[PDB]
Formats: sequence, C-alpha cells, structure tokens
Amino acid sequence: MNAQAEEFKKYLETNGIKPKQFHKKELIFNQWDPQEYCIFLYDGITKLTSISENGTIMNLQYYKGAFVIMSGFIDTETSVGYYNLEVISEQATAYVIKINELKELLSKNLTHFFYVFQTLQKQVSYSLAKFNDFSINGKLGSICGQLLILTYVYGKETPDGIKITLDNLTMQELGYSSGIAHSSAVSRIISKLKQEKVIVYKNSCFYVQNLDYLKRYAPKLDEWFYLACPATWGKLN
Amino acid sequence: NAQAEEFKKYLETNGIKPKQFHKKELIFNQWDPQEYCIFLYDGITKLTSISENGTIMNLQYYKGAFVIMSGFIDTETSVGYYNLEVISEQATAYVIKINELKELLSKNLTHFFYVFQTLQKQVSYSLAKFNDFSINGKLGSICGQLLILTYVYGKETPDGIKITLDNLTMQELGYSSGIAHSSAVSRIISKLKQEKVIVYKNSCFYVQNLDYLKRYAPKLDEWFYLACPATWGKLN
DNA sequence: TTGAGGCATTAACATTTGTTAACGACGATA
DNA sequence: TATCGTCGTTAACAAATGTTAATGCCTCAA
Repeated sequence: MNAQAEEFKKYLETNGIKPKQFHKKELIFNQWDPQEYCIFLYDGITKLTSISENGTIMNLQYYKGAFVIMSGFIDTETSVGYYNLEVISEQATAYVIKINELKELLSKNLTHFFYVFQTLQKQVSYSLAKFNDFSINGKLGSICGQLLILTYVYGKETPDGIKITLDNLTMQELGYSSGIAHSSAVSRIISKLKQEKVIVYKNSCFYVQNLDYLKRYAPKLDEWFYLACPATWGKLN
Repeated sequence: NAQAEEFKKYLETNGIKPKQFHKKELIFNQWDPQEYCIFLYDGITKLTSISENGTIMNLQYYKGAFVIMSGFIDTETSVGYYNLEVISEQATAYVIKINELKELLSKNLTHFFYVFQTLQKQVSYSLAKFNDFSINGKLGSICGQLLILTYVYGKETPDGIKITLDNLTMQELGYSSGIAHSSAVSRIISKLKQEKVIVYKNSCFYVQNLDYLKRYAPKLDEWFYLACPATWGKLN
C-alpha cells in the first residue's frame, strides 16, 4: 500500500467513483475502441501493449498498483495514443474515471492534483531511462534491462538468488518487451546469461544471481529506481 | 503556442524573468544537478546523457515552447541526471526553482493544466518513440528519428523536404538511435539513398518518400496526428 | 601553395540478431 | 496407456550491426 494512493482512494469513493473488478486477460481499455479514461489501477498487475497492422505485439511497460494510467489528454480530452492495458495478475481492481470529471476532482483538491502530477513525472523519467538503456547495448542490454526492472518490482530474496514473482513470463513475453519477434532469439540470449552464471532458469522461473551484471547494462534504470523508487531499490542493496 | 503566451505573461508577473543562452551552453547538467522547471520559450535544445565510459546518448530534441522537468515537485529531488544543451544560435528560457513551482501552479489552475498537458505529450511521445525504435532495430531507429525531424524541422521544397538543422552529422544521428560508430549510420543512409528515400545536398537532408518512413515509425506518425495536429497537417 | 584535421564514404572482417526447423520435455485430454 | 499440442533448447543459415581502417573531399591556417 501507499499513503498518497490510499487517501486518493478515499477521495474517489467519496465522490461516487466506485471500484471495478477485472480478471486476468481482460482489457481495461484497448487500441480499437478508444475511450479517453483515467485508469487509477489500485490493486493488480497489468501490461501496456500495442499491436501493429502487421500483427506484431509490443510490450511497452508493466504497471503495478497503485498507479495512474491515462488514455486521453486532460484539456483536449483526445486520445494520447492507441494502447491496450491488459490485466496479467489473476485479478485486479481499478477506478475508471471519465476524463471530464477528473478535471473537476483535481480542481477541488490540490493534494490529489500533485499526486497525479507526481506519478506522471515518474512515468516521464521512467520512459527516458528505459529508452536510454535499451538503445545503447542492443538486444542483450534490452533483455538485461527488462530483467533488472522485474527484479526490483517482483523480486524476492531466495537461497537460489532473487526469484521473480511473476507467473507466465514465457520467452515470447520477454521478447515483446525488447522488440524480439522470435522466441528462439530471446532463448539464445538467456543461454548466454546462464553460461555466464548471471541467471538460472529454475522450474519456469528466473533467479537472478548476478545483479551487478544487469546494473552494468542498465545503469540509468537502476539510477531511476534509486531516485524515484528508493524503497523498492533499497530492499536489494 | 497561444497557451504558452499566457504562461509567459503569467511568469512575467511573479518575478521569474527569462535568461538567454547561446549555442553549446548547458541549461542544466548531469554532474552538478540542480532541480529546475525549464520553460523553454524560444530556441532548440537536445536532452543528452553521457555514460561512465564516455558514450553519448541523445534522448530527444526540444523546440520551444515546451516544459522540461529536472526534478520532482513533491520530493524536490532529481528525475534523473541529464543535460539540456542549446543547439540553436540563441535560445530563451525561464528557469524556475523547483521549490517555487509548487506554489506557482496552485495560484492559477489553467496553467497547472497546461504544464500537465505538456507532460502528457512527453509521456505519449516517449512510448511511441520507444515502440518504433524497438521493432525494426537500427534501420527503423534512423527512419523514426528522421520522421521526427521531418515533421518538426521540415519544410517542403521543389526537391524533397528540407530538414533545417545546421549540425546534423552522421555521428549526431547515431547518438539518437544508439549507434556508436558513424560508419554504421552512413551505411544505413547509403541504403536509404539507393532506395530513393532521401538525398544529401549541402550536408543537408531531403526527404522524398515520407510514406517509407511512416512504415518504420507508425506510432510516431500516429503521435504527431494526435498530439501535434498542426505540425502533422503541414505534410498531409 | 602546402599541410593538418574533421567528416563522409567504402571496404573487409567479427559479432550479433533475424529466421526457420528439428529434437525433446511436459501437460492435458480421451 | 497413447497421442495431440505448447514451450524450451539447439542447430544451421541468412541478414543486420559492431568495429576498424583506408580513402577522398573539404575547410582552415600559415
């Protein structure tokens, strides 16, 4: 839980905005029926995806509650882009706010205006950092960068390293995060990381045994976790 | 444009007057990180980062009017260690202390939404750019970056679309796409030259097949339509 | 006019990644 | 038990990109 997010929850429920329950594989919004929302993901795990005319899947970013995703601009109320927000956890809870009423809610209470503005600053800096590390070292650095992200957010200390508490993280789903189209390619990069004793693919889960190696290929992301998520970062250093 | 003028006159009421910078000058930097809210009013700049081993990265360009946050508003700490270099001859920007920003936005809520909107344009921009640069590797990354420059600094002419950037060397394009060696950028440009996509006149770039770049940057072209519809209409 | 340094082009090689396919392990259904 | 489907390896090949170096063009400075 988070303090600012819990007071925001009590603010929405006080104004008539009630929760909605989504189950795994469900889409809160999608790229084909654009509706300008403000998704306040309170509990659950989701991934922001995009599918091209070709049909290639792109895993842009994972979201873990509580956070704020918006599919439309605040002043114009027009689409910011055509993306899908798929629930990947077994169940998730979110507060769907029509883009228009949100304008009023934040106008009344500034404490929650700056909270939404803060998470937005977390998004901007996160995208620049992620874009920085994925671009420099090619696909190896992109797999290493993504595994660094998941290690901080879904990683727990274990005797065999640091286990990633994320189910159904197939080879395809890792490639989609780094723009790899073939599972055989992402698998090749994993084999190299196993031979270098960086990770161990024990029973359909990844165990990170050499965090410093990943920090080598994603310095701006580790820097971001330290500067933006100091609590999540400190629990592994 | 219009909403930035109201943010100018407003900033010209609370004693935060503009400062002038020249080319090669850094507004803020990564080694001495001061937290400011930059309101680039006029000029062109690039956001860069230098790794520990010296490699340069060009994250994106900024053309006024726009807003660049070097620090958070609640924690008042830094959002990351980046440099904002002026690449135009002259650029005017209003430097706002991060601790002052929170009190200034609470006064007028219409300018709060303005800074909020421009930040959403930043988020959407990064996702689209991240999307297109990842699918097709480096060829797509050069095409995407070229498509960006063609919309923002492009002007139609009898032959091609002139990308009006003084310094657009092969090394500077590679920094935008994560290519370390200029020879690799050239080889890719030689492929685009042979495929009738672009030509190279006076160390200046001309685009003749805009649709070809749209193939490799669908999300970025989608972004200009939704977020900068005026800049999009000039070429469609 | 001479000579230095930056930048683009091209080449030739090494490494990585795209692409397709065969093998084998595991789960599920009947 | 047998048999189909999915997913992970590993291979082999093609294509792209990393990397270095020689070359030619250009501006500058004396």
